[PDB]
Amino acid sequence: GARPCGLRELEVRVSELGLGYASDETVLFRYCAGACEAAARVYDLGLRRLRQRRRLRRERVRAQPCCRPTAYEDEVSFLDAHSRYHTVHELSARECACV
Amino acid sequence: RLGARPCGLRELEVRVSELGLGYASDETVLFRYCAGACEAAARVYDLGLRRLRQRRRLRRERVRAQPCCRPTAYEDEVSFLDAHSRYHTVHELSARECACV
Repeated sequence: GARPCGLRELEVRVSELGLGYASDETVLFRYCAGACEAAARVYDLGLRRLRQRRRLRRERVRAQPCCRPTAYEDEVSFLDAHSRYHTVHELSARECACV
Repeated sequence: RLGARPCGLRELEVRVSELGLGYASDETVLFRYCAGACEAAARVYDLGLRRLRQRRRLRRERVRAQPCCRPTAYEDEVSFLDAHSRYHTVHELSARECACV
């Protein structure tokens, strides 16, 4: 799809996140997804024109914006299968942008 | 040198015509851009996104589950004179700072 880059939310079992934890506890996971065509820049035009002509000393360059978090949630706490209290830092996104 | 350079600011002298902005100009600018490698597994958020995707929970949306080497700031303006002696000011043409986002 091509909905614009933004914050999305999904209710997930923490065992689905693959953190190494067995947990059937549900957490609200927030993430960044979507299209960045409206976010086109003159920088990206020039960079694409230079990569094509082999002017960038064979380095990997990103000439298109990426939809990514600009900020993260500080803490997500949950209990595991042994009822042990756990905290995870910067699990969910708090804000998104086409970078 | 042999090996992938880490994400950072790079500079290159270019004629404005080379940038393909729509105007021919032989004026040389120092173009600055972001290039290089980012460690793909530096984030618990990216690990979560990766596992959700492999288990087919995020279908149909464009999702970036690794950091991108991109500008975090741009140089304000770049001005130049074209072949018709017409003045142009281009905003945010060159990067000022880079990061793995």
